Amino acid sequence: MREVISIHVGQGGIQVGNACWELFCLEHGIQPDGQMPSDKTIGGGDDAFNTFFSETGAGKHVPRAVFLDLEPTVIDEVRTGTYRQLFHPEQLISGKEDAANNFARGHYTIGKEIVDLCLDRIRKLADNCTGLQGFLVFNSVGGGTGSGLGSLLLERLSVDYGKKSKLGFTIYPSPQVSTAVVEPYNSILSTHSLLEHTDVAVMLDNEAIYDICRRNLDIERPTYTNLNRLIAQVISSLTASLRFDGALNVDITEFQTNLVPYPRIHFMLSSYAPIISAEKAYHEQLSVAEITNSAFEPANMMAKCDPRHGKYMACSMMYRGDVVPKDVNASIATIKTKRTIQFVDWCPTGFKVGINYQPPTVVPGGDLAKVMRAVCMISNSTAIAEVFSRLDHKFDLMYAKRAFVHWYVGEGMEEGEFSEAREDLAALEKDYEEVGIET
Amino acid sequence: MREIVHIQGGQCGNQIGAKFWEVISDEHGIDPTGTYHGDSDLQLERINVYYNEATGGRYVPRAILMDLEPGTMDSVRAGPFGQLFRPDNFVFGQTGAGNNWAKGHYTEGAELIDSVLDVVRKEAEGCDCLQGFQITHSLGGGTGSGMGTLLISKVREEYPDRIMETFSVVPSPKVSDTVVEPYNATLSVHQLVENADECMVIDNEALYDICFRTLKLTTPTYGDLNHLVSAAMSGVTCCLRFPGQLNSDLRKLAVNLIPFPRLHFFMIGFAPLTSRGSQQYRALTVPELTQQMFDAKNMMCAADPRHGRYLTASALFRGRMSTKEVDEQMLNVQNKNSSYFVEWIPNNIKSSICDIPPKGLKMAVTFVGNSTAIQEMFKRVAEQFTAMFRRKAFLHWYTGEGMDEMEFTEAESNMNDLVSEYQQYQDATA
Amino acid sequence: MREIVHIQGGQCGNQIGAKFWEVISDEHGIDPTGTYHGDSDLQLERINVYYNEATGGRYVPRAILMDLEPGTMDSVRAGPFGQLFRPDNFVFGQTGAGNNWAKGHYTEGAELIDSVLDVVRKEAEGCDCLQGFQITHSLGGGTGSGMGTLLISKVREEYPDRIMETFSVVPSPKVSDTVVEPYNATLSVHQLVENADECMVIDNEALYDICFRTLKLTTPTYGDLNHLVSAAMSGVTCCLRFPGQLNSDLRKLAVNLIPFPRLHFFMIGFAPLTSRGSQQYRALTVPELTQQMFDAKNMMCAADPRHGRYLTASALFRGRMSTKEVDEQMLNVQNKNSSYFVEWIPNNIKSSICDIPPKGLKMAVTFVGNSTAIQEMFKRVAEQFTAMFRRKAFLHWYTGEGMDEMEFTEAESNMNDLVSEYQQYQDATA
Amino acid sequence: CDKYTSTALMGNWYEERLAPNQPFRENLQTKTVREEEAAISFASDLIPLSRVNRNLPWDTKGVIADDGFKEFRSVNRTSYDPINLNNYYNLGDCRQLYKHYTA
Amino acid sequence: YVSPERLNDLELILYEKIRQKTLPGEDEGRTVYRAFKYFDIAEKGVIDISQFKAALEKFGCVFDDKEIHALFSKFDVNRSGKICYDEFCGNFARLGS
Ligand SMILES: Nc1nc2c(ncn2[C@@H]2O[C@H](COP(=O)(O)OP(=O)(O)OP(=O)(O)O)[C@@H](O)[C@H]2O)c(=O)[nH]1
Ligand SMILES: Nc1nc2c(ncn2[C@@H]2O[C@H](COP(=O)(O)OP(=O)(O)O)[C@@H](O)[C@H]2O)c(=O)[nH]1
Ligand SMILES: Nc1nc2c(ncn2[C@@H]2O[C@H](COP(=O)(O)OP(=O)(O)O)[C@@H](O)[C@H]2O)c(=O)[nH]1
Ligand SMILES: [Mg+2]
Repeated sequence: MREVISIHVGQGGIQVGNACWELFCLEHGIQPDGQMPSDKTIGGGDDAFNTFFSETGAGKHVPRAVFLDLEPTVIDEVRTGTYRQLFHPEQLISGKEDAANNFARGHYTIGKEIVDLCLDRIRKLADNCTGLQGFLVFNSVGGGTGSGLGSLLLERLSVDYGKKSKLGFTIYPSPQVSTAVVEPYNSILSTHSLLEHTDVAVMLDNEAIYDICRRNLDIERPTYTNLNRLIAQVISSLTASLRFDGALNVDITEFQTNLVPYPRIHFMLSSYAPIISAEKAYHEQLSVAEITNSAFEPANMMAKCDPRHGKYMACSMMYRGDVVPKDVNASIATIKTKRTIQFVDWCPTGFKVGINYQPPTVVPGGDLAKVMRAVCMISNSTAIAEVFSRLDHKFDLMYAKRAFVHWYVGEGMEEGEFSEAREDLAALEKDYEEVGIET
Repeated sequence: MREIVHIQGGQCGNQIGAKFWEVISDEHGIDPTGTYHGDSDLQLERINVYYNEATGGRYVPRAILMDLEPGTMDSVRAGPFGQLFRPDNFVFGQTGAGNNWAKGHYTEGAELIDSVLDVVRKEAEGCDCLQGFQITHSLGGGTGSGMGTLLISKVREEYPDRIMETFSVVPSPKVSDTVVEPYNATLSVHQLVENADECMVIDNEALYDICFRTLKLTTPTYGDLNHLVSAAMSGVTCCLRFPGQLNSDLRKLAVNLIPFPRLHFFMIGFAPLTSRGSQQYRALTVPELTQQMFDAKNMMCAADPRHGRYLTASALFRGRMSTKEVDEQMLNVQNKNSSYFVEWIPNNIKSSICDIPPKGLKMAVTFVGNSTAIQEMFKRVAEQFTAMFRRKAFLHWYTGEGMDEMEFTEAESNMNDLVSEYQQYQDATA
Repeated sequence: MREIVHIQGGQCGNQIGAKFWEVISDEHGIDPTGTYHGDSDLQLERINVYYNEATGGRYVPRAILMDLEPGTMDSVRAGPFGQLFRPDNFVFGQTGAGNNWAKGHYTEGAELIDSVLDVVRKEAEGCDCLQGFQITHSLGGGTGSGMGTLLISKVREEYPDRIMETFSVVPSPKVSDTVVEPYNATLSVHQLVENADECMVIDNEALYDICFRTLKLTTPTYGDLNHLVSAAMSGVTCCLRFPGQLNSDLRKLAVNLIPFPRLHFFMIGFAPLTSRGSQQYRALTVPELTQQMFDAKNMMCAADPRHGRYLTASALFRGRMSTKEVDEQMLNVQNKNSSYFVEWIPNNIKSSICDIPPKGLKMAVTFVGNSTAIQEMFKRVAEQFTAMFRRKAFLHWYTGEGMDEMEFTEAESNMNDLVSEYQQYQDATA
Repeated sequence: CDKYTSTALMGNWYEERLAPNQPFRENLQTKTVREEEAAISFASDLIPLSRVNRNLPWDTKGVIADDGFKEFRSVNRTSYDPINLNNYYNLGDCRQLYKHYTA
Repeated sequence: YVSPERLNDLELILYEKIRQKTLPGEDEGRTVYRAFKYFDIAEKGVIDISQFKAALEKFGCVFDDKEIHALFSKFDVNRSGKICYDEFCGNFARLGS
């Protein structure tokens, strides 16, 4: 009766989901066929799959998912792939022509012919659901289709449903490594729409993920699927507290009312750990003390922005496993004293605690091993202004002489919208500077 | 879905197309008889891209074979895989070209173009949805440049929203092939810019240079030269026929490779290409393989790239490669050679991945680059035209079939404009 | 059950019927001796439409073959399928027509039309309920024009409640085969219009045009021309003989194709058609069938259907096909080309379906349409007729049988108005 | 093949000893390659295009020769490899307390 | 047990529908040949009776297990208990030309 609905748009979101939903299946024990393995279930989890699944009437199960992509290349592979029977056959909207990294293309001419189907599918999925708690949106902004569809879809969703909360796991361009050179334009355009419709967002830049992969798992040549696996783990840890018993539950509604000082500043950067393989762990640490220290380490952060360059506002840490309560207070007290990580003046108490019982679960044949507990942390610190500073510098240099402007201008997006986007982005950077001024 | 039509023109083109269909037939596994003998399941999911379907289970390339002399078309039919082409897809005249522009674009070509124009439209509407255009022709030749370009303008007229590409063997003065080459070349480049979106030149001079230096076969012949260029376009459309991590259609290159509406000249290259005697000795790693791609002599165009600075680059890695190696290698190449890339555009190396590599290799890279070094190519062609034009030589044929020097004057104007404008950015600073 | 008798006279008339019986027999699978060796039961259910019942289980086709010169009949029975026609039916004279209209309608025929009307009456009375008549004759031909035209005049006056068809071949301007064609041709239209409810012109040029262009036969003979028209006749009477989704008898086609009492001239076209060397390079799909249908060249009439606006159209598909496909395509073509369809009567094309395709193929289309473009055929024929008359050339032949100039002068007038009326209903809007 | 007939250590001799065959270069006279016939189609100008004697195709294999690598598998499929998952199913607890075969 | 002149009748209805699902410009062998390679995983050319139940279950035909065994066995000439897709699809193209 407390359920959620997932929104995935774009190839990046599709690939991340391909691992997120497989892990979701593995932890609750649901085969790809849609049939539960029995094995004397006798309702072992009983009322357990409501949070992410709904009854099919007799036997099988249908995940609450919606898939969107204008390019059928990945949609077909998912359809005929390892989970052929899982998703609703008609719930996978299939595109006809690729967006080809054109934000204007993805927002004003081709996008208008699929948002109707997206709204219809979302309406059908939600209405049957009883207690829709919010939205979970995965999208990519380093290209056309991702933003061009996601921003407009969220815009329509807000006017369709209103005050209902929403969370978004976007993927901004990395400081050094990226694919396209038109990525800055798409990021600048997408931030304009996303800064006033989404409440809680998380940056998951690829560069930090690669760094973390090199250091811990000792896999020098990581892959895209391996990168997606960690994001899937982060999502699972974030949403675990909503569907399992615990000593203190933190519902999805208790993030914005806990981790956003003002309506405008609503971007957070998070991390996950520990990250230890099945080879070099069992002879190791992971007493509860060291996990908390590893959480605040700068190099381990999931975004290429040093938290050491700014203060802190509020971070919510959710433990999963068998962590005894008092260990949490001990870890918090130890972390507070150290001078390396300091807080802003205006928030004396800025830690949220949540304890759940289910240990994190692992997928077969992965790089992750099984340990007895782990901690996932979400952080919003003034350092995050650096990433928006860097994305700022790139745009100005190549807009000085309207580089690649025509592909956007001739597609319908008025030339004046770039002015608005730049003005608003400049406004945002000013915003973060003042909050840190000491009292 | 998103199938692409293929257009052929001129003798130079006719040799490209026939061999081009050589490589695709095997990979899809369609034999000389048109029957299927594939091995992998993933080989049919997108067979419709280049091949239609017909009764009896046989497949035919959706091609257009077109030239003004019967002898040229005779060879393709009688040669290998000459049985894959529908007879209705052939159009030919009876008079020949004789290396005269006017005979190709105003008088002789016009009377027969209507027949050629009608054919394309019927095939174009048959497919579910057009995705683009590819034209195989030549500029230094007789029939192609004149009668081929006209079909470029005509096709672009009715279909303003479809993007297109072009393959052309621009001539090199060293290995001369015709005295009248400067005319039919500069005259051709004039009209190509205004309508042709994507054009990637291929220089025959590099073919010998690439063949003897790296291939180093005893006596390379026209069979092999056309073959290496064949793979170039085989992998250009890689994302469309196979799944992959980051699919990239033709237009993605268009958005990411043409900073301005007119500056649409690309130089391509292929790798790896190793001799018959060094086949088994080189390691197969992104590091070693990527070194060849940006090498000065691996480029497929006579223009030396190190003489100028690049603007944008996109290379489509084919086969199972660890992306991180692709990403990391990109950073290193962009840092140790900063002086050869324009500063004002940051993060100017594109990347792409695919699942299925060409048969017989686990790595394969098709490098498409937009470098300022192409100006010397036009400069070399342009300078000869001004010298020889002043004397009015070879001018009585052209003026006698509907060509007026008042037109020729404009042509040189356009060539210089591109030559002058192109080099503004090379010295431009932020 | 609505059995239809077939009547054809004239030397040219005999040849077409000589084959039209050839193919139709094959469809029902009756052997030259006439004994049944068919395959399925559907081929025998409605056999009463053409063949009657006689001794031995064989059938005698209901054909009344007529001519004025013995040359035709001695060869009609000399070829394959020369044993089906009954000995008594044939009626022929020992004089000859000599390509003169007069001797074929007033002097000789007057003493020989009694016998022909005798047999024609006997056959009709035999039918349970006569559904109509079908007539094939050549207007430019001598005996056919006179003896054939008179038969329609008399037959109408006895059985006004039955529908009449007319397959006519009117000589064209380009392919000339008779010097006295204008005179006898003109008298044909005048006498033909006032009696024949329906007519389908078939110009010889198209038959030659179809063969030299589409089928690509090096040296077509008159045999080929007969088959193409013969097959078309098979299409019109299609549903009346086999089950189907939507029945369509002869009257229904008239109801949907004769907007007014006078405009009763049609133009037919047959598809598909591809060369033996192109049969295996094509796809048999409903979309492909429809395209060739409305293309100008496919039709067997000299008039260009792109110079006017259609008033009504009809479609008769063959074989098993999806109903929705028939509807969707039919709506599409009429929409994309509004300029070529008049604006005062929507839903301007009729459709039908049958479940027995012709032998040798899987899908085919038969078209029977009425277009204002037909005005070209009479305008060109009339233009030449006026030239001859003003010089009173070759007139002495016609005056030798009692005919005066009054019938000639009127003929021009009525042929004038029929030219006018097509003009009026074409260039008029709401 | 430097102004010689191979088999002699002339300049650049290591390669030419490994040529596949190139049947065209050693049989210039047999010609043949007459398989077009008077098809009467492709095409009619009605006269079919004159058919000319075409010579040998000249071999090929310019692209790197097959390295015994068929490949032809999709990246995604092996990523999840549903074979991996089931092994974490209906199996395990295997230490061979006694002897027993199995699939 | 039942195998009267009713099993072949299903073949027509089974065939009649096949052309219904067939994409334009395709042969029933093409549509079916894909089906037997979609559900299956062995790839040696065989599946169980249930898998063949899944294959025809997609087509929409509603039959009992008794009739299902009829066609498989009728399509299982050797009695080996397995079905080969090559012969199955090719034979259908024969009837539906
Ligand atoms: N780590 C990771 N990054 C991805 C993945 N897919 C896409 N990306 C990121 O996305 C950027 C390019 O945009 P894409 O996400 O591929 O696609 P898009 O922005 O939605 O636009 P399209 O190309 O039309 O799909 C790349 O630079 C990647 O950083 C993925 O599966 N894993
Ligand atoms: N590299 C290369 N160049 C070719 C080939 N075939 C033709 N060419 C070039 O094409 C030019 C001749 O063009 P041509 O066919 O006569 O033009 P056309 O008369 O309009 O058909 C020559 O200068 C050649 O350099 C080939 O197979 N390889
Ligand atoms: N298309 C076609 N036309 C024919 C054939 N045989 C005769 N004709 C035409 O018939 C005309 C001669 O007509 P004619 O014999 O005088 O007609 P008749 O007086 O009724 O016997 C010629 O001009 C031909 O055009 C044939 O086999 N095919
Ligand atoms: Mg994409």
